Amino acid sequence: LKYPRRILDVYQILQSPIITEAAIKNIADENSLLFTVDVRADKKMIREAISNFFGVKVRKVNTLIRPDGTKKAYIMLNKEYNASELAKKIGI
Amino acid sequence: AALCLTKRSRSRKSLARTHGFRLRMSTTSGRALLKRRRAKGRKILCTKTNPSSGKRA
Amino acid sequence: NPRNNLISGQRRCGKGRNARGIITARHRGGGHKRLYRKIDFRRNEKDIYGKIVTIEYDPNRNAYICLIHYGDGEKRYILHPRGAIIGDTIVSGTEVPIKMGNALPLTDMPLGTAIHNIEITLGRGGQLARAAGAVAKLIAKEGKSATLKLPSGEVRLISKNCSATVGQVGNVGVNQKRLGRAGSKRWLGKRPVVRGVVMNPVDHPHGGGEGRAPIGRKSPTTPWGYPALGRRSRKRNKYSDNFIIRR
RNA sequence: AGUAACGCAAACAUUGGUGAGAAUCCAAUGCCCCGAAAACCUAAGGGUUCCUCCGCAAGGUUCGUCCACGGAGGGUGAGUCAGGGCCUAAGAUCAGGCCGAAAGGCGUAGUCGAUGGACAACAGGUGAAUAUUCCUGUACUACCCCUUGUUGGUCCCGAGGGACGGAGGAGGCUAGGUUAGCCGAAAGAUGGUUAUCGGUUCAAGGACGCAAGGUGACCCUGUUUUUCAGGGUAAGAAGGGGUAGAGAAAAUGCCUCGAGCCAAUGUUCGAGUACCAGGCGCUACGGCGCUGAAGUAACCGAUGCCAUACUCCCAGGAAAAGCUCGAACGACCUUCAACAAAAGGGUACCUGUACCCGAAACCGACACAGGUAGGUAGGUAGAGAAUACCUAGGGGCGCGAGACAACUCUCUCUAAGGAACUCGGCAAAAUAGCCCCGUAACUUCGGGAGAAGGGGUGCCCCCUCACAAAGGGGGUCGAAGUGACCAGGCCCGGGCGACUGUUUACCAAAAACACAGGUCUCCGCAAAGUCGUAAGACCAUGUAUGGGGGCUGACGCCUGCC
RNA sequence: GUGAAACUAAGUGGAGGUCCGAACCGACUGAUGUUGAAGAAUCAGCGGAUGAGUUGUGGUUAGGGGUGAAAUGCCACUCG
RNA sequence: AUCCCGUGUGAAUCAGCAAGGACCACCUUGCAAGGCUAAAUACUCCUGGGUGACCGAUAGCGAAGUAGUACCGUGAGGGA
RNA sequence: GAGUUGAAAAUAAGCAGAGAUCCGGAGAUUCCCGAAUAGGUCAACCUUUCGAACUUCUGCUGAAUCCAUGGGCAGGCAAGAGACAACCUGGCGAACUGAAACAUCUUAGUAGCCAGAGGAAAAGAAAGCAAAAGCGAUUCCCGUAGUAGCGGCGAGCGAA
Repeated sequence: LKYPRRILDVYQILQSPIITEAAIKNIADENSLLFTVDVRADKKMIREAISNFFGVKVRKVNTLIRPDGTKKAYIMLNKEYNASELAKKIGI
Repeated sequence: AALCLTKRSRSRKSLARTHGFRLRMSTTSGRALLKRRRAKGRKILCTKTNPSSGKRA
Repeated sequence: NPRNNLISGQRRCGKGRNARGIITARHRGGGHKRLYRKIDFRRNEKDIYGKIVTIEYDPNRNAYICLIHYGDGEKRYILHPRGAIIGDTIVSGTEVPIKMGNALPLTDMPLGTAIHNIEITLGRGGQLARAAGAVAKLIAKEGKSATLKLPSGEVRLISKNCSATVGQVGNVGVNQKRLGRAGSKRWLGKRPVVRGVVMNPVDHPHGGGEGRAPIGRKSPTTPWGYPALGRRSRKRNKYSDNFIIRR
C-alpha cells in the first residue's frame, strides 16, 4: 500500500490565494503564484492538488511557515503554462 | 568576570528536558504538581519548547 | 600494530567514582581517556604454542602487557613476565614443561617456583598476584589444596586444580620511577586528598580549632568514625583457608 | 525642590529641505572616533523588534516632524545549508529478572539522546523586507524507466574499516599583501611636477596528470652520511595475488609478481555576446539607459591546505551506523522477478530561514560605563592578534548653551632639596627595545642571570659584503636618536612556606590548603572501605610494586626517654 | 681516551608543572564610585598564560544531603 | 484480663472449647480460627428550589472587565 | 408560534406560517495533545510497515522439559489504566507545643505523603454484654459523665 505521511482532507488542503502586489510580481516575473495552505500539508499533497484541480504541470513547490500560524506556498508552474493566463481565469 | 546573574542563554531544549512536560509526567511527584496546577487554574502548567516550530503569534 | 580490534572499546567512563553519583571512592577524576585492554587471563586454548610479538603499555596496569599470536589464527594479550624475549613462544596446557611465560594447572608442577597469575577457584579469569612484580611461591602440596606464599608475606592453602602462569611478572622498575613532576599524580586521575586536622568538625572527627590541632580523640579515626590504626576490618568467619597471616 | 542628576571627557559645525513648531529628523560638505572593532556573518536566547504608510495620548532621563513606541498591511521560498526521516558517547528510560510499606530502587536486551561519526551547490543577477532557498549558467547526490549478462537476491550473521593523543619545528604551496608591466583618466587656482589617481576579478565541479616536498629495503665507492653519479640482491614499499591448518572473507604461517607511491598545488573546460575604470542621455536629481580598454609577472607570505606527513614523549589517547568483503546455518519472493553497470531522460521528504546576535532587541528590573561560544584577520612602523594612525565598513556615544569662583575627581609641569611625609616609599616619579663587553656571594651544579654595572642607537656616503640580514671608517643636525605610543627599577639581610598552583562569588590570596616524598595501619578478592532497609553499585572489568585511611610535607643531617 | 668502560668538547633537537608578553582566565595595591554608569564595577598598573589550563554544548551527584587543593566555602544576588 | 501481630513451640470437638479484668473450682453466656449485606451516618468541586438582624467595590470568593489574569521566579510557587 | 444567523452594533447574502431562530429527549461528528495507547517525543510534533501499545480473557501452534511454563501468531465494542473538592478505608507517620525545663506522656495516630473506592465508606448478625435479674447484629444522637479509672497518680487522658 502507498500511504501518505498523513491523511489530511485533500479538498481543503488549499485555502486562499494571496493578492498582494508582490504576488503579481511573482506571476509576471517567475511564472509562479501564491497560495495560503494549512500547516498540515506537503510538497507531495499540494503538488498533486494542482495538477488535478487546475490541469497544469507544476514545476516546484516552495513552502514556508508564517508566524501567525498559517502556511504560505509559492507554487511555480511549468514553462509551458503562463501563470497570468491561468490567474486571470481565477480572478487575480 | 561575570555577575551574580543566574539565568542565561541556555537552549530551551535543555530547559524542556528538565522542567518540561515529559519529566513532569515521568514521576508521581510531577503529576501531583500538575494536580496542583490544573486544580489552581493556570493557563500554562509547564514552560516548554517545541521540536518543530517556534510560536503561533 | 595499534587498533588491534582487541582493545575492546567501550568502557565505563574513565576512572569513575559514582555509585548513585555520590563520591564513594574518593579522589578520582582527570587524565586521559585510558582505553582499557581486554587481555586473556584464563587461557582457554591449551596445548597450542604461541609466540610473543609486541610489549604494549597498558595504561590500566602498573606493568606491561604483550600481544601473543598462535599457530591458529587468533590474537590475545597476556601479562608478560620478567624475561620475555621478543619472539619467544609460550604455551598453556596440563603437561607443558615449566618456562618463564607459559601456564599450567597448579598440580603438575614442583614446589618452590615463581608464579604470578594464579586462580583462587576454578572457572574464574585471574585473581591473585598480577601486579608489576607480584610473585607468588609454592610451599608443598596436599590432597586437594596447596599452600601458596603470595607476595604479601602471606600463605594460603588453595584449590589444587587452578591455572597458574609460571614466571616472575616484569616491569619491576616502577618501584623507583619517581613522580617528581608533582602534578603527574593528577595525570593518573587522582585528585588531591585533604587532611583530617585541617577540616571542620562537621566533615571529619578531627576538625580542630586554633592552630595545628592535635588529634584530640583517643584514637586517630576515619572520616566515618572508625579507628584507623590497628582495628582489623575483617569478618570473623568467612573461609578459614589462610594458614597464618604472617604479617 | 524646581535641588541632585540627565548614564564616560569619540566632537561636532554650517548650509539647505520637511513642518504649525527643528541643536536633535533628512540631504550635502568638511571635522572627529573604532578599525583583532564601536566592522560583517552565524550558535544560543528573544519573538515580529524586520519593511512601507500613518500618528505623536504614554515611553525615549531634553526636544522631536524621528523611533526597537501606537495603528493598518506585508515579509522568513532549500534534494545540496543546519537538525529529523541514519548512527551512537556521557546520560536517561528500562520488556522480562532481582529487591522493596506504598511511591519506587538496582539492572540486561531494546529505544531515545549531539557537543561527535555518515551524507549532495557553487558563481553572477534580482530585490521596500528573502537568498548556497527565487532567475540564469554550469554541477553533484538518491531511486525509476530505457539497453548486456546472471539465476538467485534481501536481512540476520563472520571480518576489514570507520577510528581518533599532546608537543615540536622544517619543507612544498595556495589565501592575502606590496611592487612592476598594461589600460583609462587627470591640471586638483600654491615654487616645481605627473613622480598623480582608479582597475589589473573569477567559485563549486568535469577531465588530464606531480617535484627541486615526503615517502621506496641493505652494502661499498665521491661529497658534510646527505641532494645525485654507479653496481648487485629477487621482495625490499603503495599495492595486489596463490596456498596450509576445522579455514568463505579475515587473521596467522609460507611462496611469488610489482620501483614506484601520496597529496595540496597546477594546465584546460566551466569562463564571457559576465564583472569592471571611464564616457555617452534624462533627472521625482533617489538612479536607470547604451558602449566598453588591460585583466599579466615577480618578491614576501599565512595562525589555511598537504597533514591523523614525519620526529619525540608518557600522562598511552571514544562508540556505533554508513562503506567494503564473505561460506554454512535461519526468515521471505521468484521469472521478464532479482542483481551489477554503461550512456540518456524523469522525479526531489518535514522543520529552521526576517531581524538583534563584542547587543538599545540576549542576560544584568533600565535604550544599564558589565557579561556572552565560534568564523573572516587589510596598510604603514613594529617580533607580534600589543601599540600609534588609517582603507573597507560603521559611528559621533539621546540634554544643551553660557561662564572660567571655592572645592572634589581624571591628567601635565614644578625653582631649591630629596622620604625630612608616613603606620608603612602607600601612591606617583624613575628603569624600559635590539646588539657588544661584563657579571659576584651561594648552590640540589639545574640556576641566580636579562644579576649588578657600562657603551652604541637618528639620517646620508663608501667599501667588505654569508654577495637578504649585517660590520668598520667618515660626515651631518638637534639640548635630547628604541626622540611619540609601547617597553624589567635593582641590591644587601632575615622570618615563614621548598617550589607552579588552590582558597572565603560581594572587606581576609595568606605563613592557610594541596603537592612530590616519608612513615604507621587495614585489606587475599564472595577484598577492605563508602552509599543504600534490601537487591545491588563505586572500589574494579583493578589484585599488595595494587586499593582505602591517619599524620607529616621537596631536598640534607637526624627523629631521643616514658 | 684505553683492549672495552668512566667522562668531555662541538653540532642536531625542542623538553619544561621554564621565562617576557597579547586574546583568555583571575582579582594584589591605590584612587574613584558609595540615593554608584554597576546590589561589586571603572581607571592606572598587576598574577598565570602548554597547563594541577580556559571555555562552549549535552549531562551527573539534592538538603538527617551534594560538593569542597578545606574558606563553614558553594548549591539560582538566600547557606552553621 | 479481652483484641491483633514478629520468632519459636504447639491442642480439644459438644462427656468439649472460649469469655465473664491474673488464676483455680462451680454456674451463666456464646460457638473463634469462612465470606456478603440496605437504613440511620459525615462532607461539598457541585445541581435544583427557599431563605438571610450576611457583604456592597480596602467588603464579599484571590477574582463584579484579560482573574489565578498582567507581573515576579529556572522551577516548586507567590500574586495584584 | 414570529422573526432569526452568540456577546455585538454595521455590511453582504440568506433562512422562515407545507412552522425558521429557540427549548427538551435520544443520536452523529469530535483534528492534535493529554491514561494517550503503532514507535519515538523536547505535550499540542516527527516517523510510519495506519497499528486499542501493555496487562487480563478466549483460540491455535506449542522451547530447555514428557506433561508444563515461557514465547509467537490470531480474535475481541475490549475487562483494567486516567481524572475526582470534601467525607471514608489501609499503610508510613512527625515536630513546634503543653508539662511553665525535659526524656515517660501530650500535641497525635492529628497534619502531611502514597494507594484504593462509593455516594456514601468502614463495621456488622454474637466463641457478645450482663449478673443470678435479664437483653438480643452493626452504625449514629442525648445521657450516665467529666463518673469508674489511667497517669514523672504530673501535664493531662477518659470509657463502659
